[PDB]
Amino acid sequence: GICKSSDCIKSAARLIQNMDATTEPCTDFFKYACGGWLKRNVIPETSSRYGNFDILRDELEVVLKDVLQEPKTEDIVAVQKAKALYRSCINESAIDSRGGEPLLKLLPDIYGWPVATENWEQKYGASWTAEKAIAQLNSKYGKKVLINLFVGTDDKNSVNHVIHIDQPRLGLPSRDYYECTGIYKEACTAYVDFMISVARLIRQEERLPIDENQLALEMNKVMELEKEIANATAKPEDRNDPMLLYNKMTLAQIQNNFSLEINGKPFSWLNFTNEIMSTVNISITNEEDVVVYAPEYLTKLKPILTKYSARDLQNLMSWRFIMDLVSSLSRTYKESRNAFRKALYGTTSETATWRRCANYVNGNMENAVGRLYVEAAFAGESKHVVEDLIAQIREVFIQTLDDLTWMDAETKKRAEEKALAIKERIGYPDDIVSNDNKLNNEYLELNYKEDEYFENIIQNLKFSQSKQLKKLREKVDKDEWISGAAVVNAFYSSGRNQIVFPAGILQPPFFSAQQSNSLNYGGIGMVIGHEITHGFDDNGRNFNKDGDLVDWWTQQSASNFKEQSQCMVYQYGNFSWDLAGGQHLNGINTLGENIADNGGLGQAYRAYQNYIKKNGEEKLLPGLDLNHKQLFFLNFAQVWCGTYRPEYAVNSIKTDVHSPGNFRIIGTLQNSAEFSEAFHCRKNSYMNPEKKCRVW
Ligand SMILES: *[C@@H]1O[C@H](CO)[C@@H](O)[C@H](O)[C@H]1NC(C)=O
Ligand SMILES: *[C@@H]1O[C@H](CO)[C@@H](O)[C@H](O)[C@H]1NC(C)=O
Ligand SMILES: *[C@@H]1O[C@H](CO)[C@@H](O)[C@H](O)[C@H]1NC(C)=O
Ligand SMILES: *[C@@H]1O[C@H](CO)[C@@H](O)[C@H](O)[C@H]1NC(C)=O
Ligand SMILES: [Zn+2]
Repeated sequence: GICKSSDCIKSAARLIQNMDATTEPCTDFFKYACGGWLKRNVIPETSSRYGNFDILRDELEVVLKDVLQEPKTEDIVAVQKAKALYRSCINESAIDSRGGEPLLKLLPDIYGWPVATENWEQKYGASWTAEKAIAQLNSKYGKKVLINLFVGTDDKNSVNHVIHIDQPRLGLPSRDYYECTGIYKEACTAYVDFMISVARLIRQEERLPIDENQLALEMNKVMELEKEIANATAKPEDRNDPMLLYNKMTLAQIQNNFSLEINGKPFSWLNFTNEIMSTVNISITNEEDVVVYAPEYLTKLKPILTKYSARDLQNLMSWRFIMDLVSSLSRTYKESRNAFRKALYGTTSETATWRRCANYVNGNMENAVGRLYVEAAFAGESKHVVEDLIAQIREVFIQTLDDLTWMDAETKKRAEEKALAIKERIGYPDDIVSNDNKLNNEYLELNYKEDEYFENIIQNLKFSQSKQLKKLREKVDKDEWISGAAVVNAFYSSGRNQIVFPAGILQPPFFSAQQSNSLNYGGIGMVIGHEITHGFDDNGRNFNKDGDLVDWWTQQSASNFKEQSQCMVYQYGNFSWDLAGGQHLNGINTLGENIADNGGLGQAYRAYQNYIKKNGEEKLLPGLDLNHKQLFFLNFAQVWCGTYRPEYAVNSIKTDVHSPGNFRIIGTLQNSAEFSEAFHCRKNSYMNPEKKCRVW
């Protein structure tokens, strides 16, 4: 009575190899499920993290290399362009012989980099305004510094686009780094050293004299300014309520409420916005509505920006852009970035050039690369099997509403309405394979030169930003996918109320049409429930069935949501991570993902029990003394096997909205009675605490 198929054999071998059966599952299910994987594996020198997800992504890059590196006679133009882009990227000889010349050509167009410019004040500081300098980086290169203005979806009218104003992203991974002490000290040192090294290279290439003390002076003031910006930004915990974050006002009101004096000139918000929007021939008057996400930031900015000159600001502004471009330059320039990445992420080697290039082409031509990927690597008939599993789990979500005791009836009815409305996107959009005209037209305005990698990447920057700006007066395309197909991930879009399962994640261990259903439900089923539950977490619950930010909760039910989810805030905030030197997880910043994990696993498990009821027990797996309820949880845990470099562990505690895999495993299983039943865990053993958190 044992499954002896090839697909059961490959699954069982993977399960056996990764687990450590000498650990008791009720004491540490992470080491039980992953201890064998941890023993066999070391983090690659090129990675700051390693594990199941990272391995599948590495294996996906291999497929990408295979399809991009050989031209074929039948290739449509969209495909010719992806392969040409790839070839331009991996030609290090062409890149190396240009040195930094492609950046030197570019710098005048952004008002220069003062530290690497002689007589900057005379050349650029003469006509320099904050309106023009910020807008130029924004509109031409998509780089948003000091004031982050972007065109996006209106949270309260999800079919329209609207201009937003927000705080900018920083050079270091989070605002916490700018304390620059203890665990952040080496990163801060490496960051300013990075600045200095790139300034030195540019000056050396321009044949300017190198004054090390003056380099240190100017770049430490860049850091001093950015420390102020960082401290003025709101924390993630003060941005996690989308009802509070949304503030719509007119441009007239913005001028009245957020005045700025920069380089001694009164900042004209209308002139700044028009410097950007004129790029795509759109005129803006002072009655324009604008969603301001960071009003407090703009307020604290006022005393900051009176203290700095045009030259101080431009040294930061140009550096933030140059930082993003160094990896498209010669090996000498990359060597300065390699040094900063080591200090920051703990890697000791740069990622293989072909891998970086494959990922770059994938990120910029997601539909063309997706077509090549699915034709080489994706079954196709599995699209329908996954369809049916989503059907089952969505229904499990709706049925569970009845049993929840902390919602009232009106709110349950609105929750059911939203769940029924979720659109699902599985695998890939069929027309990337069958509609050559549409695919070619997506890249029609791009033309790549095979010896001009830098020119090619600048073209992608311009083309993407101009396309985004042009959406201001257009409706949202409901047919658009929020991810390419060649992606090992899954997503939920609150604005579109849509779950997406790219083909890259529809493979073992998550899913195979020939592996045991216990594994599929513990793998892709739990992921399906995770993404559905995102529509109902501390962010998604605020958006209705059409993706509009509208309150559909009664006061009591909303209050009870907060009560139930507070349990998980304490639970995960109490986890100490050794890899991060004992620092605690942020239970607030990871709450949404933790809610999705705990809700998703329960929905998947109940769907699997339904499956057993309607179909009977599955054949056991050879070589494993586990029943299928145990295998369900074993496979769920093995999805998250992995480990982290110390440097990246402290990074991810501040920047990752997810818990680390090993606490996703321990936390959710601690909260699951069904897990402790499956493994006969004694009361109050580590994996089975008496107090258990439950939202969905
Ligand atoms: C790389 O570019 C150089 C300069 O154009 C060219 O001579 C060489 O053939 C290219 N190499 C490949 C493999 O295309
Ligand atoms: C950050 O700014 C706040 C007010 O915005 C101020 O109270 C605090 O001292 C600043 N922090 C540092 C490190 O300067
Ligand atoms: C913005 O103001 C500058 C003066 O600093 C002016 O030269 C420019 O034409 C204005 N641009 C727009 C789009 O209003
Ligand atoms: C740990 O849990 C206790 C009680 O459950 C809670 O009061 C405390 O705030 C938690 N600690 C953190 C850092 O979340
Ligand atoms: Zn998630």
